[PDB]
Amino acid sequence: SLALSLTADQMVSALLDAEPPILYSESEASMMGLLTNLADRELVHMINWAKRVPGFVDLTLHDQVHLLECAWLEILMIGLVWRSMEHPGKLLFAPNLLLDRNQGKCVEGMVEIFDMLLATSSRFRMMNLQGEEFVCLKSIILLNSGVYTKDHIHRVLDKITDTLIHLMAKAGLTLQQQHQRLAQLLLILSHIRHMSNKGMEHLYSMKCKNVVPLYGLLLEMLDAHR
Amino acid sequence: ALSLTADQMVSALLDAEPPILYSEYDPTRPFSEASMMGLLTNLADRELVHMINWAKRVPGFVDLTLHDQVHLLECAWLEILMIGLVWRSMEHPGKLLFAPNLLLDRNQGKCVEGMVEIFDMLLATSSRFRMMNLQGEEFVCLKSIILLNSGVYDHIHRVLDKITDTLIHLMAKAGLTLQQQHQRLAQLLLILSHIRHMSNKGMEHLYSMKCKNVVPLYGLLLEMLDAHRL
Amino acid sequence: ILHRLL
Amino acid sequence: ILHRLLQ
Ligand SMILES: C[C@]12CC[C@@H]3c4ccc(O)cc4CC[C@H]3[C@@H]1CC[C@@H]2O
Ligand SMILES: C[C@]12CC[C@@H]3c4ccc(O)cc4CC[C@H]3[C@@H]1CC[C@@H]2O
Repeated sequence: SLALSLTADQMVSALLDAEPPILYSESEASMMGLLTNLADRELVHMINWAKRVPGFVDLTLHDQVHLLECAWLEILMIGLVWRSMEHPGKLLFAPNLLLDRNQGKCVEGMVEIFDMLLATSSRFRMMNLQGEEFVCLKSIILLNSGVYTKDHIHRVLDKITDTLIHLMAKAGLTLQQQHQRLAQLLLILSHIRHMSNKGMEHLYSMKCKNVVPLYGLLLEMLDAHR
Repeated sequence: ALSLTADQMVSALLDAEPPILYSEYDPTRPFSEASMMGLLTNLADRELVHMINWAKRVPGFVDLTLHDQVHLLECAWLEILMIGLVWRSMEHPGKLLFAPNLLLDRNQGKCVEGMVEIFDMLLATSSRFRMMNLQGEEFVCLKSIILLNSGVYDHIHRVLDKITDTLIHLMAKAGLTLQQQHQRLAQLLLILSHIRHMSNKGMEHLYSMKCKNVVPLYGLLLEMLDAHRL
Repeated sequence: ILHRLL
Repeated sequence: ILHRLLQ
């Protein structure tokens, strides 16, 4: 299982190379139609990316499915927060769809979710989050979020922890600073988990109220949270 | 708080721990959905009063405005109850020790609509704590991290940095290698993502029990649930 | 109530 | 669908 035999540099390289492309987009109903049309196209690329996360294709088909059903909206949100880091006060859903906070209000219940995403963006900006850190965090979300619902997965997670620490050591942080930064980063995943659960309720609500029709892949990933 | 050493930090946290409370379990009648939810909410409501006193004793917490204290406890209360429940349950495989007179297995969870899935997640977390050999000194650090972190999105961040230093010192003093220290720190903090998840699912559950008039919610518990604006 | 108890 | 795209 050469996943477990990767150096820190080789793990970073593999994650950088696995990264999905940035896709483009195009009332309450048109805005939701844009965002879910975007999500649904991104999900297809997320499946490819997952298969390139070292260690993921070592898992059974069932476990792969489970990890992606659990994690998909976290992974979309952490991508969105990353893209938006350099646009204080805005969410870069796509290069041609850059929404300010007040456009949140065009959709019922959406502004509170935009506020949480913008606050996470702001936190990443204040920590000066690096791209190499970001691809580790995203892989940790895939492997961690459904793992408790296994040894191979914990050993892969440990290697990604070693990789994060390697990046911080290389950047010249003291040991005390590396441990502190690793904690700050991992504690953000708790906030991402919270936003995903809120966003899943919201999506389900927009579906029920026929604000937006949901089709295919997106609908099945929503339905998995039942 | 910022000038405490790691050893003073751990003492203050262990010193601050709330008591284990008893439920009002009455073994003379069968459980119904309503009576089991009654027991659990009654217990929670009594624990919340002790949680408030415990938070005031968490170094750094009383330095915040009353508004910020209220927000943090509103955000974190159910995560804190759950982590306490998972900790109490560690040495009872397959059961949840809600109270010493209320030790429930997953089949008793089935008594309340939708609770069994949440019992399963709690049992899984309790098995992870056991597999990791989570120590009391680590549990109190994790519990303080939940209180300071869950609603934080600069003084808070400094106290959180101090708790990280404290966890690392604990691991070092226990003889873990430098690499084992960071690996463990990560495994501990990644469990907080799962506790957050269970808290969100538990809050939706409690809200549905309320909206279906299964159990009356009053006072502090009612207000802490309503704070989540579901 | 929470504000009062704090 | 997810099953199929994963294979
Ligand atoms: C799921 C939602 C629509 C799709 C949104 C999206 C769409 C594209 C993407 O790259 C990220 C996100 C994160 C926020 C998601 C939203 C949160 C609530 C809303 O219903
Ligand atoms: C909130 C619930 C009732 C109160 C329960 C409780 C009550 C006391 C306690 O110390 C821990 C917990 C965790 C699970 C909580 C439950 C999760 C769903 C249910 O509605």
